[PDB]
Amino acid sequence: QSLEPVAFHDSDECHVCGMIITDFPGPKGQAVEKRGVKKFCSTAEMLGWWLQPENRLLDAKLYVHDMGRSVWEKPDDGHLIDATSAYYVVGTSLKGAMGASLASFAEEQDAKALAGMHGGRVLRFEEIDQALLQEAASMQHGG
Amino acid sequence: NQVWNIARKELSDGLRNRWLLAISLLFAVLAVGIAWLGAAAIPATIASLASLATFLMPLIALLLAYDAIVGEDEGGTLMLLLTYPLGRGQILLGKFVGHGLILALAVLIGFGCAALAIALLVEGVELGMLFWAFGRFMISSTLLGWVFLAFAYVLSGKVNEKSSAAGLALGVWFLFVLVFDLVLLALLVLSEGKFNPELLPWLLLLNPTDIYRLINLSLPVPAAVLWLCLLAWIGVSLLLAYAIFRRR
Amino acid sequence: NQVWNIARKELSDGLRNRWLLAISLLFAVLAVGIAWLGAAASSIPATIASLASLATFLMPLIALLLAYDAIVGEDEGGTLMLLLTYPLGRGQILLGKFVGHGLILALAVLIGFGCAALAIALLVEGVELGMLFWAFGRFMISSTLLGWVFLAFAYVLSGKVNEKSSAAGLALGVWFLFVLVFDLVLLALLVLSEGKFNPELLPWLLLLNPTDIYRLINLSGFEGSGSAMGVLSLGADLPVPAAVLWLCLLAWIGVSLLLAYAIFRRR
Amino acid sequence: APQSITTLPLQPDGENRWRLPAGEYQGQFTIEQPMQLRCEPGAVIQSQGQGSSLLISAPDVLVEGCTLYEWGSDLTAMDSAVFILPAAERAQISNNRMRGPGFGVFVDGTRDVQVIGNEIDGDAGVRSQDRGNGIHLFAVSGARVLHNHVRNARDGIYIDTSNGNHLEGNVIEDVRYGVHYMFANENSLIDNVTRRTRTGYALMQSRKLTVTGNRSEQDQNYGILMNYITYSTITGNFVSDVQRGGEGKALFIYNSLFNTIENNHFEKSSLGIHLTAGSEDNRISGNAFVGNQQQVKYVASRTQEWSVDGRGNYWSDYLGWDRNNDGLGDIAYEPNDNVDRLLWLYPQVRLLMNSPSIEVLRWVQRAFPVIKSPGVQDSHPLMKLPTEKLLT
Amino acid sequence: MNAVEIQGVSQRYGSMTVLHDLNLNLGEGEVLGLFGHNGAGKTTSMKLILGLLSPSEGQVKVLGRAPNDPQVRRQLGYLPENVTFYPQLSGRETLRHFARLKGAALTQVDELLEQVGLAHAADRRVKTYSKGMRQRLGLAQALLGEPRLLLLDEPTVGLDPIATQDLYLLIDRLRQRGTSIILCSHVLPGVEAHINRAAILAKGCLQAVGSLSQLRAEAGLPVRIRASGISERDSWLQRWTDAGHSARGLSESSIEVVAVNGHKLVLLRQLLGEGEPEDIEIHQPSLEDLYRYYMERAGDVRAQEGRL
Amino acid sequence: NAVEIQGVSQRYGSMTVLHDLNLNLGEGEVLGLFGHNGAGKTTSMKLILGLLSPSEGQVKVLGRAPNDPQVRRQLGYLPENVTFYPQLSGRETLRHFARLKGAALTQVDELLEQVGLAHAADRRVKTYSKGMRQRLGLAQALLGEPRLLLLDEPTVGLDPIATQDLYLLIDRLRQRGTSIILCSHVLPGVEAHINRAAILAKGCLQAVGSLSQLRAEAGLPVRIRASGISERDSWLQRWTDAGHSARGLSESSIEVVAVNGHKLVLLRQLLGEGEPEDIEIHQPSLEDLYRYYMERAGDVRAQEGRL
Ligand SMILES: [Cu+2]
Ligand SMILES: [Mg+2]
Ligand SMILES: [Zn+2]
Repeated sequence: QSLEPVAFHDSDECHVCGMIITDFPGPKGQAVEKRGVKKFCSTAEMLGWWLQPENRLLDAKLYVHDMGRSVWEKPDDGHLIDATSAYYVVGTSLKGAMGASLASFAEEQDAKALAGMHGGRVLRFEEIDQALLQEAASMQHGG
Repeated sequence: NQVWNIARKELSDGLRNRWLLAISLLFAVLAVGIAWLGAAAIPATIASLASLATFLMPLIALLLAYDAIVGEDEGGTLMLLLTYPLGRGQILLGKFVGHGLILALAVLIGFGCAALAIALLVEGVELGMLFWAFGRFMISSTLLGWVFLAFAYVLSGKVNEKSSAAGLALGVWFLFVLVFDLVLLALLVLSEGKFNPELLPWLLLLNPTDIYRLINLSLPVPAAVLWLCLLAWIGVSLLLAYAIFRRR
Repeated sequence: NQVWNIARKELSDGLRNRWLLAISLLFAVLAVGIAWLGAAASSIPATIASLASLATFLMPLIALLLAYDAIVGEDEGGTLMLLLTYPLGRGQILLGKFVGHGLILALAVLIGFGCAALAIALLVEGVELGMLFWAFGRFMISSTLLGWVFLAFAYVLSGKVNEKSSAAGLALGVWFLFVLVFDLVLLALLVLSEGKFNPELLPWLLLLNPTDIYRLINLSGFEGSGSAMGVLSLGADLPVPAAVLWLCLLAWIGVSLLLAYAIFRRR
Repeated sequence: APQSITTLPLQPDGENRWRLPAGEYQGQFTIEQPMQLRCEPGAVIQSQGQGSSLLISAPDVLVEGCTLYEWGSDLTAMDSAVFILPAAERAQISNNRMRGPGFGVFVDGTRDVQVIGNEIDGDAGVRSQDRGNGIHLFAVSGARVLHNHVRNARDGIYIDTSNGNHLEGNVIEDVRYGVHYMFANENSLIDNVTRRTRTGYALMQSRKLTVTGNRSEQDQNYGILMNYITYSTITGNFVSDVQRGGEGKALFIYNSLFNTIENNHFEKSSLGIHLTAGSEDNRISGNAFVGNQQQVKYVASRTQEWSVDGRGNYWSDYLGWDRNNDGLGDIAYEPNDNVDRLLWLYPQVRLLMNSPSIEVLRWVQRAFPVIKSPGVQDSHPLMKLPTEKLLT
Repeated sequence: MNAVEIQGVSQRYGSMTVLHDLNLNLGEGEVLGLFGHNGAGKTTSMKLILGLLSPSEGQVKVLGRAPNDPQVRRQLGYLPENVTFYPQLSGRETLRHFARLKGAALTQVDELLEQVGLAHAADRRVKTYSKGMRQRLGLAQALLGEPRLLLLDEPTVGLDPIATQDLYLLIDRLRQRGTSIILCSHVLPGVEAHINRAAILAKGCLQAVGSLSQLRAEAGLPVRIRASGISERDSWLQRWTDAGHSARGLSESSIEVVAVNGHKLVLLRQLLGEGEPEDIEIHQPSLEDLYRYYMERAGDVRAQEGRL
Repeated sequence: NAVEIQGVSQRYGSMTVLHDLNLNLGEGEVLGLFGHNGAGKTTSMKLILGLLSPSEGQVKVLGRAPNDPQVRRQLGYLPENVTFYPQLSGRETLRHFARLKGAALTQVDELLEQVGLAHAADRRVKTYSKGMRQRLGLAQALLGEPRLLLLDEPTVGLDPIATQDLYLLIDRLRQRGTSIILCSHVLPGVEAHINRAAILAKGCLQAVGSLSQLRAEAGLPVRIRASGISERDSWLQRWTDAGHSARGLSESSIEVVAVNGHKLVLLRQLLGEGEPEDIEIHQPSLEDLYRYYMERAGDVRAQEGRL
């Protein structure tokens, strides 16, 4: 039953920051656990939750949005790709919800489209680590 | 009934055991010293009392009855007792009644002085919950002790010497208290998808120390099966002890 | 000599004890297991304070398993009254049992810390072999001395009692008091007084426990962290040097063997 | 939508200073001129339930003593009680009573606005998702919001990208969030009191700010939540009895890299402090972790010293001594075992948590330190309470 | 009426038969002595009379019933060898425990503690008892109730030399009441004065059974007929050679005649009818000398001069 | 003179558990020590062995001091009951005692064949019976040619063929010149082998000498037991009226006590009138002599069935 990404409601709080998810732009990750679904206000807050050692061993499927087929201010629930096989861009000037702006894609050329259009670099899911999330958020919401 | 005439012996012989009375005093001291540091420092202290009575009530039961059958065979009175008007069932069942009421008294001095240290050092304990949470505690601590009493009759009937009976009663105490749960913990740490998470609550039913704690923490199973599974550990192991005692 | 002719028995009687060979192989498979975990984490001052804690739990246990029935196990067995009608003294049938049971503890820890050194020199690459031989040479000639203390304790509680079932009760009392009760009464004396009972008498109470003098010898060079010592952390406040800590370990033998001989002389 | 000049204000002084008499009014009102209007205590300016009741577009306006009632509730069109435009610089909103289903004080683009001494009772029936903010601040530089009383709004004092402003002495009761912070670089907040709140202090992505002397009485599931705060200062906060409603954490540090967390008081919660794996190497020294059922949650194997300059924290369950009579303890204090982190890593160990083998494994770590994972210890912990003034 | 009727039993464990064709009949007041050396025939026949074992190829009839009936064991005492009772219990409390099981009255407890001579050592622990003091207690439980059959497996080990004579004096008072008992000793002189018929048996079989007059007459064993007080010292001394004896003709007023015990002792009047016997003394062969013969009668070759 | 106890009055606790015995033992004789209440059976046994200090008197074993190591190589002591060392084997237990007493190692393999234990040698003592441990306990007593054996009940738990062969081995050692002390409690059975008995009771040594001297110092009647008579009660109504105590034993078997002057005139009644099939005439044995000397000093006869 872990194969099904459930849809978002307006009364859906984040798992970490606890605030309302659908009041924000950007892609919104969520994690289906097959014992209870927990959702996240940003993809960088999902990847901050995923890199904790309680959830490395946790058998749970990660689902993010497909920003190659959606408008960035209001992403539809709709197409919701698997987060391990995505192509996140980093370092753009877009204003996400909590962390650094990590626009998730599925086709890697549209990820290369937003990289050259804002000065960012495409990177895979396994290249994401906690040395990069704190580095990218300091360049976005700092100075 | 001669199941009671041989039960009055084991009360009088068990209460003069100097090895038992040292442990039963140490059980009552540590039940006060946990209750003193659980009140000055009630479900939070009944869990630490459950871990205490999982240490010592298997130890009290195996100290009483590791030499129940083979200690009488080495003494020569076992061959004498079979020539009396007595079956082999009435010797075992009469020892189980006699050794059973000893550790049914060792929790009444054990927790009778622990509940006194709770009812007089909390001042507002809401004692209507006390006499039901300790009534469920004293009953479940006797039934835990009656399992290891019936375990001690199994290992007494199998061995032929008193020295190797204590070597197996120490082995039963190591296996059923602190080796079976360490090999439950061991499976989880080595691998995660080798073993089913759901399967593990059911595997606690193969260990009477684990079933003892589950009826002091009130879970896929209900409560009433755990009472009927702790009593099933008495009834199979006593029937196993009677089957071993008929093959000497 | 008669002291060696009766040592050859106890050397050949303790090695047929199956309860010894269980808990002397348990000392070997744990001293490898501690040294393997100390090799995978690198570290060095934690595997010294844990190996010294392993021989605190087991070398009193092997010593008291050997010699709790040394005198009273021969008295109720009948073979002690026969032995005094042989050309011997009471000083030769005690020192001979101490030599005979002492070479077992000298072999039960040469197996244990011998294979623990071979699980370090063949496991962690580039370890200092001069520092390894010195630290495990100090572990070998001080865990025998801890073992020989509790060997001489067991002759005290064998000469005092007159039934072997009561000697095992006292030997369990001596093993619980010196190993993990004296470390806890001294902890509870420091906790409940918050270290303000006596700021100068309390480090001298470590010398009234030979398991704590044993830990103070091996934790001399490798202090390292502070939390690993715990109740041992008063050992910096002891003004005695390292050579006196050897001599207070030897004095725990010689007083508790002369007491063991004076008890046995009026048996 | 009428204006404030369409009422009958009696001038006390002829320097654009007005005084509205006692008596009710109706409808929305708009200030377009710098009028220092005061009010009698019977000035119940009650709108009909639609629109922003008191819109302000002029700079240097001393709104004082008004009593607003029942404005609109369209949060998308920002139906506030006091709307303050970006051109309305240095507005003072002093000592007002408000009751209505939208924003209490919505400001945006303003400078040096002063929101002082107001009592804003938000709602009772809305599900705390459409109640509107108590004191909303949207990118203001210079603000001074002091000693208000916000009750039953949605998320209390929301602040979005506002740089330099003080939040001094205001009482916030029965809300979802106490004080919400979004990207508020170089902020400050002193001596605030938060009661019975689903998160006492939201500190989200705001750097270089000072959180000092605040109190949190009986909040729900999160005492102080800090997400992505850098170069901050958490000095003198009193977080007490965070009950569940999360399991209840007095401080939840999530991805906060550098900040000094000193002299706090985390009292009677289920978790004293939750330190995530991403938030490491920050100065945590001098706090008081008293009465919590579990002091630190740190799921890692990296060592984390919690004592800068040789002074650590006071721990209630610190069973240590002090021989040489200084303030510091003598033995170090590890707040977590190895089996205390197996419970967090694997939740199925909760069935085995009362077993004697677990009680054996707690003793094996104290005897054999090779199996001790490097945790969240502090060398030299404190022996006495350092926050002797915060219990008052 | 016979107490024990072991009627053609054959007790075996596996393919080996440890007791082969035993056929006993104990009377109503006789003292039977089972003696066994090599095989377990002494030990297994103890367990056959009690209800401990079962006849694999025969039947036993203890008191005319099955050996495991509860009416049988209420009138059957049994003292096992080297029994060590419950040491934390007391001396009086052990008999009061044993009197409850056999159904005897509790007024017999204070008599039997006095009847075996344990009144001074009553109300003390069994761990502070000697070896012979525990045998007095172990005898006292066998006399509980009104027993009809006693099975004393080594009854007088560790006892006082007075107390072992009074124990058999208690036995000879019992069989006059009609309680036939069975002794099983390994010290053979000492039990030969109170045994009524011996039951010396080999490894498997039963070698010989009957009274001591029958065993010395059947088993031709030498007798020593030494005699003083001699009439005329010459013609009476030489006349034993042609009779078929080798009489050692001692000079100092004594005559030693060895015989074959078919010309039994005094035969009719002939050794005494001459008129002047004058204080003869008889030294007959013991039970021990008969026991070595029946060991030689079925295997078991004699050892050397001094070996065992 | 092998054992020379002279004037010993051993006291401890000012209780005087042994009092003024002069027990001189010859160099080829076999003594027997029998004690019932008093500890003189146990204490004077210890005084010969040298593990007790004789207060107020001297003990001279073998003409020398009792605690010299030169005389402890010439003693042999079999104790009461000795489960030796349950993990050692048969040979290694006796080789251990061979090294202590200084005996040669050529003796240890020829004593385990002398005593019948070579089939059970090289086997652990926990698999030994009580009879085999008594066999092993003898094997250390004959170790290194002892000049004084000292046995404490050597025949307990031992089968009767090996019981007889032990006294046949004792009768070899008597001829070789080794004095033996047979301290025992199974008195009917040892009287056919000892040379002098020593009945001591309540500390004071009551009587010492051979069996012919003991019967000479105590007027005791001869017992005449006759089996195979015509009727039981036809004779028992006659000897009781003649003043002789006579009980019955079986259907036709009686014993009769004489007065030693009426033995013969009552023996006239047996042969020429109602001829039986057997007659046994018994001397007063060691069991009868023990109850005389005990009753003569301090002890009182019990009742008919009260012990
Ligand atoms: Cu937020
Ligand atoms: Mg200090
Ligand atoms: Zn979120």
